[PDB]
Amino acid sequence: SPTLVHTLKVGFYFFLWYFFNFIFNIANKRTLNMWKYPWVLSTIQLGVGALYCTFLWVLGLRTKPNVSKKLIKALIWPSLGHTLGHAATCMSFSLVAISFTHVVKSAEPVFGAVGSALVLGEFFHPLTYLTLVPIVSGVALSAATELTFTWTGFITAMISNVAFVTRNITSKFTMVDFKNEKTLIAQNTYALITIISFFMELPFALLMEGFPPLVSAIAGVSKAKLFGSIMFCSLFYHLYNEVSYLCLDNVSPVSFSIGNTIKRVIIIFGSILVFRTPVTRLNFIGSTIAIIGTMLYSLAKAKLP
Amino acid sequence: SPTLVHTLKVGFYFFLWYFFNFIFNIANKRTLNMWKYPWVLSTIQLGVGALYCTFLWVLGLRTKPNVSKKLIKALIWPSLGHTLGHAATCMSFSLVAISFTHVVKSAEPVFGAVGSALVLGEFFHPLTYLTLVPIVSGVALSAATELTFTWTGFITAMISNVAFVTRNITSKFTMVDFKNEKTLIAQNTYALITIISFFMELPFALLMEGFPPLVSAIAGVSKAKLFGSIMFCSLFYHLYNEVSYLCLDNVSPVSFSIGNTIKRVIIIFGSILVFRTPVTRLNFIGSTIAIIGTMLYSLAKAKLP
Ligand SMILES: CCCCCCCC/C=C\CCCCCCCC(=O)OC[C@H](O)CO
Ligand SMILES: CCCCCCCC/C=C\CCCCCCCC(=O)OC[C@H](O)CO
Repeated sequence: SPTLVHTLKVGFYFFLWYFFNFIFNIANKRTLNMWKYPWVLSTIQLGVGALYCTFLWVLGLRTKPNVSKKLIKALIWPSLGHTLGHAATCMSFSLVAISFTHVVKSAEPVFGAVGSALVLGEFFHPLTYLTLVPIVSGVALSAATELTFTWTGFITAMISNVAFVTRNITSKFTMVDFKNEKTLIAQNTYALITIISFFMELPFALLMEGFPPLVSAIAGVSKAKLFGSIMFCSLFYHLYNEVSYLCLDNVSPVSFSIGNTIKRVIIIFGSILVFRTPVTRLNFIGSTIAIIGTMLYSLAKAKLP
Repeated sequence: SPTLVHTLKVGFYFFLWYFFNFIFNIANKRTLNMWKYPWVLSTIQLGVGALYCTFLWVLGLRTKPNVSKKLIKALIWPSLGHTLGHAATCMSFSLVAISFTHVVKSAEPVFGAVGSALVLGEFFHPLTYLTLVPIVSGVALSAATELTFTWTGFITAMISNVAFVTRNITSKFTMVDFKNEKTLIAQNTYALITIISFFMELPFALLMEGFPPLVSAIAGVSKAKLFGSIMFCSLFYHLYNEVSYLCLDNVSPVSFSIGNTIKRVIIIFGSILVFRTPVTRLNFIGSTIAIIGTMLYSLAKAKLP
């Protein structure tokens, strides 16, 4: 029984991750619909999370990390990957239906397995190449039938697969190396990442968008409602990422990506219902085949030498 | 020397393979321009090779093979792969510029390594997945900028990668298992394949297209000139494939496919010049990156366990 309640405790982290992430995705897309500034919005989301984390430390509500030069050095690559994936995915969100962005990002486990096997010196059974056929075909069919398709929206989402996988792998290194450091709990690892990532993205966001005026592109929406929407999705952006690092603490980076693909089925189903996204038969079939393929790919990589 | 004279003789076979195949590709596309019946034309090409081989046997110009029940059984899957790839590529030739057909088929060595590793039980180094990025990106960019792109022309060419790789691997097994059968020289192996393949394709060609009228769609071409064009490309279709089986007899199925990609660079350059194919900057760049990635894939696969 205790082993089962532990898995139920870990599974509950996954639920919270999915639950916060769905609330975030809906509110984030609604923010972008009336305030199309992906660079500044994504930077604000990191800043809100950075501020939230410092207050927890200041108030003594969260253990303060034993910060060292060795730890900051070991978090640069996790923060580089987080910043790039965050800015790329927000750009994708701003250009296409977010259901499509998540279809592209559903192939994350393949990038995760390749990067992890590269680092671990593992080899791939040839049958994993066979499972690439439905993955590549499914994404290609999904993109070719996606009504909101743009090349930049597709490529930024694909780039985020690479950035987040490096983040997850390098973050997993650090969490294992500092496993004895009782103060570096999972939330503190992500807390330091969102602080570093904020200053990493801030100069770029100011360069390409400056200071956008707080004006809704949807007529009739007050500035108070727009500001509230920015803060709301910024809060849940941080909460889902923070809880996800508890999940990352408990699984391998590849299992974390498999957990992300399961998350994305939920986000895709939820977002197309909330936004009444038009979906043709071929688009349904392409996206479903792509996601079946990445699961079969993970199944093949796991069950073969 | 004795190994060197052999590699020079083999190198001369590769030259005839490339030379005959270029003459074939030009004439074949000119015939399809006048007479757009890929099923019947591809079936005729197998039959002319069948007839050419039987005349060599009847006139005592080539040793007759001792055909046995076991040999025929061993040549069914080679003939299935040959028939399918032949009909698929000819269909592709008739729908798009043949330079684009060969760009898609330039990824053949990837299909070759996978199928070869599937049978041999080898595993793939993680770096080979990284080389897939320029391959997928280059083929996608090429397809997205190809003036003559059709989905059918792209898919039939991609399917031919699977069929021909199946043909090469199963043919290589047959040639190895029957190496001690002195009458089964490389040309006799392909001769039997083109006979079986002809009768495999013949019923489908009649069902698909019936008996096409021998009338040129291009003005000023008599029936005799159209007939002569059909025989001409049929002769060099057989000559390039027959000489290619001497190459296959002396190299691995993967090395054969790598030799095919080198051939396709020559065919692409020559066909765009002969046909004055419009090629934009992005299209040349995509096609070059796709073929560069295939050679990098082959390098990573060969240079890493
Ligand atoms: C293992 C990881 C797999 C992930 C890799 C998946 C493979 C994606 C390949 C090609 C998609 C890009 C081609 C896009 C398909 C056609 C869509 C399109 O370009 O449509 C025209 C557009 O509407 C006009 O702007
Ligand atoms: C080993 C790897 C083998 C190579 C794997 C290659 C994967 C390429 C993926 C998709 C190509 C097709 C998608 C791009 C098609 C966009 C062009 C397009 O659809 O344009 C509309 C057309 O003009 C009107 O029919």
